[PDB]
Amino acid sequence: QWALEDFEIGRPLGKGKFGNVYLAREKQSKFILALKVLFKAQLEKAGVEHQLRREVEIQSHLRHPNILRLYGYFHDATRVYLILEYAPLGTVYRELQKLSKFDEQRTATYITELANALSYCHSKRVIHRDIKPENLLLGSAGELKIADFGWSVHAPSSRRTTLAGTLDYLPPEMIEGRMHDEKVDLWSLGVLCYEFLVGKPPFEANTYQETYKRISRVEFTFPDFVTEGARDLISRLLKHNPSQRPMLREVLEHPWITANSSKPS
Ligand SMILES: Nc1ncnc2c1ncn2[C@@H]1O[C@H](COP(=O)(O)OP(=O)(O)O)[C@@H](O)[C@H]1O
Ligand SMILES: CCc1ccc(OCC(=O)N2CCCCC2)cc1
Ligand SMILES: [Mg+2]
Ligand SMILES: [Mg+2]
Repeated sequence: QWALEDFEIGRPLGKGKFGNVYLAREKQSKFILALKVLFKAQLEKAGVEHQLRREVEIQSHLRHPNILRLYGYFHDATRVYLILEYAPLGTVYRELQKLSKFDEQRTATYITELANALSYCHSKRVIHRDIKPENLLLGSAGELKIADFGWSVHAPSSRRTTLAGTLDYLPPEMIEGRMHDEKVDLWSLGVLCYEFLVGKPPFEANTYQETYKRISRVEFTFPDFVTEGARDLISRLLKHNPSQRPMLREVLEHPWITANSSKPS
């Protein structure tokens, strides 16, 4: 069906481990979209074909305003191309680098949008497992969209692939290679809420080996400016024992989220 010849390619939108992502326009319709380019030698080398397949199958069948659409894919003997919805206001990561920290109202609205999207995923027993600022994109009204389903799965699960880069968003069960379920996305939602308010994630350290210790002990503290209601929410989410983390309905109905968020359930 689609091939490269059908698109005019434009400026680079970003880079990941594998993905080189470009703005593009479809020639006959003039439809503007994002083309995510993957090199086949590099997918074969890392042995992550099953991850690409999961990304395509899970993301193309989900439909939610706070989840990024995938429309299709094609392939050309050196490259695989994923046809994505274009997010014009860029990443939450870039926005945090611009502002240093978010205020309480911005933070609670993003958390509501995230918990809405995750509640929808979990209702299909899809776990994302890689929630972090560079995988959250922003639509034309500034609304948050989860993207990058390459690590996503059905629960319950173990981890059969090597963690590559940062431990900062992963919970204890996951870094210790244990078994895990839906509740890992709850833990990453705690880490995000802290990083939005403070400017850095709560277990950040200078080495892999020390980050690993801080996470497995849940060693975090709060700066004076973080309010009592923020603290309460974050402290309920960052629990070592996954079963004690709240359900997402409890997150969306937490008093501090209802006082501060400018969007609903
Ligand atoms: N649909 C898109 N619209 C705008 N920018 C995007 C989009 N998808 C990816 N990007 C940019 O490209 C980066 C890498 O995309 P990603 O899908 O997260 O690749 P990887 O799987 O390699 O992490 C993102 O962090 C963001 O900067
Ligand atoms: C090749 C470029 C391309 C573009 C679009 C597409 O589907 C578009 C589509 O379903 N909607 C439906 C929701 C609103 C508009 C987008 C498939 C391929
Ligand atoms: Mg990514
Ligand atoms: Mg990926």
